[PDB]
Amino acid sequence: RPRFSFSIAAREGKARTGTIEMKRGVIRTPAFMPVGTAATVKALKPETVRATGADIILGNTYHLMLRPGAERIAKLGGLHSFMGWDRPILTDSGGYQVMSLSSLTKQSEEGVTFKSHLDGSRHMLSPERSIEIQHLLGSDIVMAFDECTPYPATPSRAASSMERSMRWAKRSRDAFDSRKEQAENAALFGIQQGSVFENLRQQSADALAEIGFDGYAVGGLAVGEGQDEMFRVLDFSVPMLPDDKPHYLMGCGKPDDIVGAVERGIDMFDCVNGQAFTWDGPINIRNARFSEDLKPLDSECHCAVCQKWSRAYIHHLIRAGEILGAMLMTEHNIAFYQQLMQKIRDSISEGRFSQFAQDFRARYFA
Amino acid sequence: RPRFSFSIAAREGKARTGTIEMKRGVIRTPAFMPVGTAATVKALKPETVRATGADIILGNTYHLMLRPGAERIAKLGGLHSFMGWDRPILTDSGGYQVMSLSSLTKQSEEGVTFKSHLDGSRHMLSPERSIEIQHLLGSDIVMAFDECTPYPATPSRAASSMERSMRWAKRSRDAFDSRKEQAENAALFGIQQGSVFENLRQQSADALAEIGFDGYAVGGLAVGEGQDEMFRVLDFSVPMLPDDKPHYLMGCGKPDDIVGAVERGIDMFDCVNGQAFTWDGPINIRNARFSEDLKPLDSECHCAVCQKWSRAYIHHLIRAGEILGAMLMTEHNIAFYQQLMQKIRDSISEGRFSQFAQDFRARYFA
Ligand SMILES: [Zn+2]
Ligand SMILES: [Zn+2]
Repeated sequence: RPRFSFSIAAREGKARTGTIEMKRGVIRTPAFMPVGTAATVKALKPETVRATGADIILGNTYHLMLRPGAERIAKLGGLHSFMGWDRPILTDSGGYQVMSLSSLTKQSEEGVTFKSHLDGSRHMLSPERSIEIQHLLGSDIVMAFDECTPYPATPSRAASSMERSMRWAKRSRDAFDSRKEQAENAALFGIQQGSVFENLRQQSADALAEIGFDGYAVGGLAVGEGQDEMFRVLDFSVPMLPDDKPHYLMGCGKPDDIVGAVERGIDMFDCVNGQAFTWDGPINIRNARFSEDLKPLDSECHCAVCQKWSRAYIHHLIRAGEILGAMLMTEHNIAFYQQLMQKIRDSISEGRFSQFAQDFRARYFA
Repeated sequence: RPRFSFSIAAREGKARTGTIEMKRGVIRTPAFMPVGTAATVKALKPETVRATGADIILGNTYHLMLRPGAERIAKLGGLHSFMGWDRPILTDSGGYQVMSLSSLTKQSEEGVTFKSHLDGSRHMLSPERSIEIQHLLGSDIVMAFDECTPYPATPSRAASSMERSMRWAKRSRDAFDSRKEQAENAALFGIQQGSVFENLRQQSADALAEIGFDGYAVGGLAVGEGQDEMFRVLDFSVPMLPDDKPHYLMGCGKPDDIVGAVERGIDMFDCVNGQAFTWDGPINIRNARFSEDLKPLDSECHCAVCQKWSRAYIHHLIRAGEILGAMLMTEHNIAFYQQLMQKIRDSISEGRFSQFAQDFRARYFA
């Protein structure tokens, strides 16, 4: 396999389906990436993550650099070996979690210094150091380091952070390229910023395309703006990105967010305890109504959890705070997301995705 | 298969190896039973419990009667169906945990009333109600309901509790026998009491043998007396029990407790977070010395955890409080216990168990 090859096999409207080929495996798109925080997808062995249908997982750099440490992971053979996942891993830059989880943060044009939320130890991230950490982890898809824009943001502040992010995108590009082993074996994605402002989104897309990346993320969304606004911004933002590269929407999308985002040209998603997804909408398994319900979590789901255990049992486990409850809920939910992606891929391939989206929504929100 | 058939295939000294055949499966002896508390063996799917080599698990009645409730479990099809374990289950009587976990406990000749430690709700257990609850769960091996003797106990109080326990053993026997479905499909074990006193142990063994049970537990040990005293009591107590029925030592035994107990004629064991068992003794995986240790938990262990992950990774997970850490530690530890039992069974079958016990101890305590 090549370092990186994105191929589009079929299209419907703005939606696309295809594959990303990388050295460690093929990723089917549109893709959902389960999130591994501190070198683990919560409550699941990697084999179970794979069994749900995942082709790639996300690793959170911020958590990894704190524990067990990036240099330590490299000494131990890299993240894949450490956690036992041998397929592609996309690593985030660490920037967002520094902003949201760390303390005593000090921002500058060079980067950010901060104190750990775990031990109060002092740490640093810059475009160069973020790219280096992602190299030390052995990441397959590296994210450029940027400066996030809070929602809501004034036009001036959104412009300032977008402009800094684009300067940092060039620094990320250059750091990645100067490291031969990384440049030859991994891919680098840039992140579009600009808040909800069309002109800033356009400037950001232009800057990123001029630098050139293997893929393009839409950053700065899923941060409190709501689905209507997110969809409105995606409507104008995604067409600004190069068509022939993957488009990655960063941040937890509910099933309905994913469907609408695919309708708007997004190819990749991520999303990190009593809520269970079903085709008739989410249920909270803690609800007393499930205490004697012998049906599986979802009536159609092909996951191992739905083949073997009842709502009543999972209700009991979750109410009791049992570890197996978290294990079963997480496996089902990730499996549900993967089945959603498969239905999306198949419907685009068959030119009936618009109908699928309508049918999905009618039932999910009935 | 029969309701119950214990066959002894080989012997060495007081040690025995053989099988218990029951309707739901064959149990190889000496046997280790992983413990399921509130209808789950902590952090493990039943398939994983089976994969470690377990033939039978223990279910804790006290926890089950509180949550989700015995009648509820029966309505839902029984414990096996509820939790997804289709092989034999031995249920305890609930008595010990009432004494150790419940509040506002009131004891009498009829039984015990108590308040839940979870919700403060009022509950009752008697020989009759305990046997009924075990029936509602669908238990394969039912334990007689007894009155535990604290350690240390005066000769008078040990005698009183032993005598009451024997009266309750007869009541348990009669309750079990009067329920046709239970009598025909399950087995009933009696529990020897008498604290550390040889004469009381003898009276208890005689009373139990006169009533007649399918198996005999040594109760009242592993409660603070220490291994030397436990072994001393087993030395005289086990020979008092009928030779041709299984002998069950109740309560957590470390690997060395199990080896010594088998040397003294015990056939069955149970035992319910950073401690990992190895053939060179236990290690605490939290210790900083393991942070960069790429070796598996144990160098010989054939478990899936030791095939796939390092001490360094498990150290990280446990220090981070990650659920996967508990999952991996528990699978390895139960698998270690099962490998211990297999080595015990094979060595008795080959007439080299005494040598095995010596070799095991020399290395485990080196
Ligand atoms: Zn499912
Ligand atoms: Zn192991």
